[PDB]
Amino acid sequence: ASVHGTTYELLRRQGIDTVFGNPGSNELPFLKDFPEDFRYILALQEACVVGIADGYAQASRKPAFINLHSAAGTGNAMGALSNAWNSHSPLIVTAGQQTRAMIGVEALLTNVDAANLPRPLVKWSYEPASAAEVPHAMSRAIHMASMAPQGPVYLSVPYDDWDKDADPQSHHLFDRHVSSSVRLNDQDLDILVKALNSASNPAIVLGPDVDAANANADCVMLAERLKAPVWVAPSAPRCPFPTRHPCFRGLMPAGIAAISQLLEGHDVVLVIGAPVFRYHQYDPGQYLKPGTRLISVTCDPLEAARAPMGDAIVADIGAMASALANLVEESSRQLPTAAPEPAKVDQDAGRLHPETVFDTLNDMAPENAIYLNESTSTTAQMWQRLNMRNPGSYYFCAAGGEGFALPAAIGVQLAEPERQVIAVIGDGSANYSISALWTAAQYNIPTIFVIMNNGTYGALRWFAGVLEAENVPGLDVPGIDFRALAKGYGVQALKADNLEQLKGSLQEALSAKGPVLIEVSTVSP
Amino acid sequence: ASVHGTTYELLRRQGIDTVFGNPGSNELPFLKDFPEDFRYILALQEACVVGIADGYAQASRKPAFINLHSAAGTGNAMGALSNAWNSHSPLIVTAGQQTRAMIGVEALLTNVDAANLPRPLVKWSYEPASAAEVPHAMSRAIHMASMAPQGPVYLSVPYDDWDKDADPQSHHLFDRHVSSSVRLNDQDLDILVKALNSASNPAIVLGPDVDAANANADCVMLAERLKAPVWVAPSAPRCPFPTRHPCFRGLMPAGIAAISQLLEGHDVVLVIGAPVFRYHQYDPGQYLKPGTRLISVTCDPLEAARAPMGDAIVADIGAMASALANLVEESSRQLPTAAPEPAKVDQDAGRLHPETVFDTLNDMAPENAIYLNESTSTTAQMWQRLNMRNPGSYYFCAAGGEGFALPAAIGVQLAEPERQVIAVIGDGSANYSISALWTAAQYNIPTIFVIMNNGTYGALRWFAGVLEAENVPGLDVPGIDFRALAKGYGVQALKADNLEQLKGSLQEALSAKGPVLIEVSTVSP
Amino acid sequence: ASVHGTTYELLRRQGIDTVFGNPGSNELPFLKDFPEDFRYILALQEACVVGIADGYAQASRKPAFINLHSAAGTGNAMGALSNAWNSHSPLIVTAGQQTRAMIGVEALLTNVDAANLPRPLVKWSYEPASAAEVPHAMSRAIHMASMAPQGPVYLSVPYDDWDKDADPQSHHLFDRHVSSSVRLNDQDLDILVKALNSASNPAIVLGPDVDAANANADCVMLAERLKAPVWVAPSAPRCPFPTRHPCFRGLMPAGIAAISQLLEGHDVVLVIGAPVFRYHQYDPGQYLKPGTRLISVTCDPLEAARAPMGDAIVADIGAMASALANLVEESSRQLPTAAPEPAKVDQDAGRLHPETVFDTLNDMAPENAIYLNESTSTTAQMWQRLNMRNPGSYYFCAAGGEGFALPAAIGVQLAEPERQVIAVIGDGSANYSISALWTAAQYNIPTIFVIMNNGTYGALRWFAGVLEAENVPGLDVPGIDFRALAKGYGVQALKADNLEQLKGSLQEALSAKGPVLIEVSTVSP
Ligand SMILES: Cc1ncc(Cn2c(C)c(CCOP(=O)(O)OP(=O)(O)O)sc2=O)c(N)n1
Ligand SMILES: Cc1ncc(Cn2c(C)c(CCOP(=O)(O)OP(=O)(O)O)sc2=O)c(N)n1
Ligand SMILES: Cc1ncc(Cn2c(C)c(CCOP(=O)(O)OP(=O)(O)O)sc2=O)c(N)n1
Ligand SMILES: [Ca+2]
Ligand SMILES: [Ca+2]
Ligand SMILES: [Ca+2]
Ligand SMILES: [Ca+2]
Ligand SMILES: [Ca+2]
Ligand SMILES: [Ca+2]
Ligand code: NA
Ligand code: NA
Repeated sequence: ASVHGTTYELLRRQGIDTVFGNPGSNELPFLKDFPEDFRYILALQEACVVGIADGYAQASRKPAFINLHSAAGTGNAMGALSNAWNSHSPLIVTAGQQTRAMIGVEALLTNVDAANLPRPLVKWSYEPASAAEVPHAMSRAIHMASMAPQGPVYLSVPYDDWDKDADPQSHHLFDRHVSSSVRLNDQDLDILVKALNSASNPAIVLGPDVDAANANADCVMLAERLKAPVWVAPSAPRCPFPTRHPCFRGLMPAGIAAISQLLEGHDVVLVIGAPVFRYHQYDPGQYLKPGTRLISVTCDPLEAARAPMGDAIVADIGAMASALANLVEESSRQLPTAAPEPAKVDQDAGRLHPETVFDTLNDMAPENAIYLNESTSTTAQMWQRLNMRNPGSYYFCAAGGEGFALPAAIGVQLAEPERQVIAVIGDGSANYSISALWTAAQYNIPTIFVIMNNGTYGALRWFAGVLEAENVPGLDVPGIDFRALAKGYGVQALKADNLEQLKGSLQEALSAKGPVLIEVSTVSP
Repeated sequence: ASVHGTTYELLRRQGIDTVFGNPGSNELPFLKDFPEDFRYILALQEACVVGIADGYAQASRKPAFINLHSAAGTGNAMGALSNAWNSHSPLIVTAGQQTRAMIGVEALLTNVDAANLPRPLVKWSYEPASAAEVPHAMSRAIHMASMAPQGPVYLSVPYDDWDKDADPQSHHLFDRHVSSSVRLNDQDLDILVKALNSASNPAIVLGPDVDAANANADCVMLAERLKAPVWVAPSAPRCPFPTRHPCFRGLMPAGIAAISQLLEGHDVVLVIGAPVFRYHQYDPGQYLKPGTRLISVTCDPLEAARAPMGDAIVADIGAMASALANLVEESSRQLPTAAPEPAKVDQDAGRLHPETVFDTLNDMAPENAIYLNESTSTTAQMWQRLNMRNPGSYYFCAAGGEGFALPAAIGVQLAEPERQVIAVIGDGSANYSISALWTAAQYNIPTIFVIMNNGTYGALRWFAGVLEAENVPGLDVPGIDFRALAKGYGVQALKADNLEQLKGSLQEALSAKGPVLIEVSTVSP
Repeated sequence: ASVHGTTYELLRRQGIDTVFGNPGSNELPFLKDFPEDFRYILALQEACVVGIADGYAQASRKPAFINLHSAAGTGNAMGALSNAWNSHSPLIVTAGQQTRAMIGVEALLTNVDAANLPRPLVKWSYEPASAAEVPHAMSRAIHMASMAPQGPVYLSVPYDDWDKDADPQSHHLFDRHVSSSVRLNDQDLDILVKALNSASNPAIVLGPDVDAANANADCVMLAERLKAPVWVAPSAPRCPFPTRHPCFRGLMPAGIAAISQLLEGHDVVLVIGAPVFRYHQYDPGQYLKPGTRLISVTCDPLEAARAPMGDAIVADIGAMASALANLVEESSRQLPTAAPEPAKVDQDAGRLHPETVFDTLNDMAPENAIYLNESTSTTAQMWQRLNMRNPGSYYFCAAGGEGFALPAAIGVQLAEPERQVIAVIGDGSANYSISALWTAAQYNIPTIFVIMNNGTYGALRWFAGVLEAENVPGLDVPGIDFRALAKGYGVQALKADNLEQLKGSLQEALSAKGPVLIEVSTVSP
């Protein structure tokens, strides 16, 4: 068998059937004779390729396979890799290298010192020492991406390797099963459960690895048994809990002092599937107030090591959430009372307040919609106003890197063809990965893109306020016609300058058979 | 003085007055109180920021200063850095980091292991150990980018550093002058000159560092004195010689055997300012034929080390070209005869042959036009058909990385306001950095963008032919309306479906007062 | 509190009370005011410092703390770090850096790009961005070294940081408990147990992480219940099983074909706590024969990923071994029969055969002796001839790096003051870390060093035979007087030129109150 045949067999035997790519000449010997059971999803720029693959992997809860061109293609994707690293996204990033005979002379398209290029944003990065090693290196890449804590990995392959003979012993790779589905030993798990059972006023904080593990329902059972309020850890990349469940208390503020004040009076705080904590603004004070102790369950040793307070347990989130939910006692405390609905903000017949947009989306969207957020100044209102009952209903760029939501929304929609995806993206953020729209048009992936157009980088005006920073250039982005950009890439486009038009546009978009972009005129901050 | 005040003083004293950027919150404390003598050039995505800065630096022949946001912003720019590394572009890339007090907890927007992120595509990469060190680190960055061999450098700065007190000894940084303008010692230079004077049939090969050094005129004098044919080294990022001078012989084929056959019968081949050689296709054979010896002058030790043949001298290209041109004897051989004009290809009243496009551009463009090429399947025809008399008249992505020409053409036009810039870009390549168009509209930078629309990744069809690779996915890019994309970003747009319309569109574009995009319907390969 | 006071408090609260070091000026501000409850163990060269700390950590089963001088001190230790990486040794390596104010100018003793220096041989490598971050960075280092898979970590600290004020919130670091004591979820553990219970002819292979976890007794119970033969995985750094238990089958040959032939006919092979596999010689063939399937339990994702065959489970070895031993059925198969004793090799009254040395050590040493091996050509005979009943009885350089056993034997003896340590070291290997002898003399650590003196690098003669490599320089090491070297460093020394003298020397050494070196004249290969 050839290295080409052996590698595609390994991929299919490991459950991979889709290649997200932007091709180049170092990759043509891999992509030739493309197998009939695989599909190739083309995107026009590599940040878009990786963003699409990332949304697909996060929604599918399985690894996604990417093929990029050498150093330039890899490099164009590295902002997308920064988000994937923070979201623990299982991405297998492959890039083609020059033929082995010209690597030394650094022919055009040689990826020099290739394995160092995507570091430090990958769990594993490698170029094989021979063609016959390629399938074994691909096997390492698959398992490295997929083991807890999941994350992106990188493999560089010289183009001449594909046609070489494979090692006949490579067949032992095909059906390897690797598990990291582990939980704390019985004795120490019993100690933890007793501490939870004994707590007088517990609180629960959930992060994105809960939603990645589909541990959401087990966390609902846990919160109901402990009769405990539940918050989502700050800077949330996913939604790990039903947002109208009576225990839900919302998104935590991303500040040290704000979090310790919120948790004051809670004697035990159990954090599951989150870093402790992804603070953002610098809000110095106590990490925890006297009387509060913290216990973190994380799938990532790096998170356990860097927490500034608390105990930690490094284990699989799915296995731990299931075990805790089934072992804790039902507390005799009263179940927390649901938060009140948000107030309606006053809205005239002009430009839309973001609150009006989210209320209207909540009114009109299906109950199993999936939302993506890259509307950076409106995140708090979004979390208050969208009822997200189901797992996999929310994505936000995990490293704060713009250019995620537009392509990721296409990958999520590909992963979840029966759930309507609605990406809410600011006019600034929309530009970073604008060409991803073409992939939605070409493959008819029916994502709805809602562009919140207020003419400015609004969140940067906010942070400038926090810092008291004046005379800052580069904050305004006037003069972008998003309906023309959508037309440019073949996507149907609508404009909403007021509430009547927003409702009409959403009705049309929800009825459409393909992707739709709605440009919404929102109020300037 | 503050670190902020001291750093801007260092920048202005070192000749820097422009910041190319896309802002974020870690950068607001740097950008606040922006000095009135500086300008800020915003672009909407970081590949575009860096591409604009790169064209500006290459055309200006001086360092350009960039400010990006943390890891995601840096990462979005790394494909652009791969081109800048190959073109020896003096780019000072700065990125904002989290405040020092939250780096350890890895708050959102922390750039983890920052200096490793852009490696291996930078000459120097650093994060200072204290705020007071920031001006000295910026001084290192400026000089590292600017010394031969020039190249990109990276500096990560925690946002809290800017408001701290500077070291009063930082003033010694302001006026430092660092020179690498060096040439081979007299005795060995005399040996070289004698070898050139004695050669019976010399040839000259020039690369991009000739144009970077503005050594073009000295190379013309050298070729005239030696009565030697002149070729441009393969995969050329710049044009180092007048293309209708009688000695000019064109762009070398990027293959080992093709180059040794071309040079057969030349006893001494002098390569100046090029890697030896930037081959592309694998065309195995002799590096040089018997009877040919090679001497390379390069500004880059890495190039001298990796050449597979020949002697090398590591020195400044400007200083060496001037010394050789002034020291060699005038040979009594006859001056080479100019190459014949290219033939006119048959053109009907339908879609345009690329040859027709280049002939028409050559007919209509000013004699001091500047061209950029990202029309990958038409490069040979472009080099045959455009008369480029002057230095700084041609740019092509030095690492082969798509997404360079569109933004770089805006930076070149900013650097050269009195020379009309004409970027010739394929329909595939146009998407990688499409949002750069907005910067041309906003700042009214009057670049002309000629989109060669043939619906496919044509060069990848070509390389597939070379490899004999069939059943390759992802090679077609139908369904892009470039006039709508231009409208989206505020740029006037024209379409040319035939020759009459191409001439009319070019006449309108050349008369316009702002940037213009022309979508040209070209023949499918 | 100062950073100095806070850091020592963190160390003592995390169970660290010993610093293994070789001092320098960047470290004096850390070592000053050394706390009265800590001890400092000086060694004269850094390979020795790290080797001593490594033996101490491996025998104690807890992290060891090291302090080295800048880049040169770190660099002198990097061969020792290569062994520590392979043995999963929990080592916290700290190195002093220049004061922050002169790092930029690269004053003498600046460790440039410090975190990159020990890569790729560390799990985590870091230099803090401010003095107040130092305790939190030390906390990260402690937990990173200690979490599964354990391994070395590196922290570089500018010398001026120690006297700065600590963050008052650093107290939350002191009592953090971090656990990785996890095992496979119940459902999948039940599937594994059923596969073991159903196997017709199981085999067990154990590696060093069994001994690190003190899982040895649980593995004995497991082997007795399954009535299965037990081998030690190749290139063994530790002994995970009693070597005269009836199930024991010895050290596996370090070859692909040799291992698959050994395992032929075993239907399920369970590997616990080993890479699959640490082959050495290239012995190509089948990874496993038809009819054999493999299941690996490893604490290290990198091991699970790179195995060329089998299923894998990534979990704590102690937790998994205990669970399996307690859950499997008692098989009705007959218990394996013990291997026969080794034969006595013919020995005349001259130089000693290594077999005679090991037989005599086995006869005379206490039953709870601990052996270290760096006698590279005699490893197979050592494993056949020493009855090692107890855990923690054997250490061998895990990366094959010479210079481990001599210093590690001193650290093991410090960790286990009531178990006599006997290091068996070749005359070649003894030189790499010879100065470690001084630490044994100074602190009166009563290790016995047995130098096998045959005048040559015997194993390299063996491998030369395998390769059929002739005319190789540098294989002989004549002219070393090991009694004089021992005298040089203050250690009592004896010579044994024949068996009578070997017995007399061992009797004297075993009766001594301090360290003793015995130079044994062994037969030339
Ligand atoms: C790759 C990249 N570049 C720049 C930024 C900085 N950035 C930027 C540019 C923001 C403004 C986004 O504007 P928007 O129009 O999408 O939304 P708002 O107006 O609601 O802020 S928020 C933010 O952190 C970033 N996070 N990522
Ligand atoms: C960042 C990046 N991604 C992908 C490629 C691969 N690539 C691609 C995608 C080419 C096709 C360009 O198509 P075009 O329309 O711009 O021009 P032609 O039709 O004349 O080839 S040529 C080439 O090397 C690349 N060089 N750089
Ligand atoms: C740091 C280092 N350098 C060199 C070697 C190579 N090496 C060497 C030099 C060996 C010979 C050891 O000789 P010895 O006297 O200790 O024992 P034998 O005579 O029994 O081989 S075995 C081996 O792998 C090594 N493993 N580690
Ligand atoms: Ca099919
Ligand atoms: Ca906005
Ligand atoms: Ca001004
Ligand atoms: Ca094209
Ligand atoms: Ca004491
Ligand atoms: Ca020896
Ligand atoms: Na990198
Ligand atoms: Na290193």
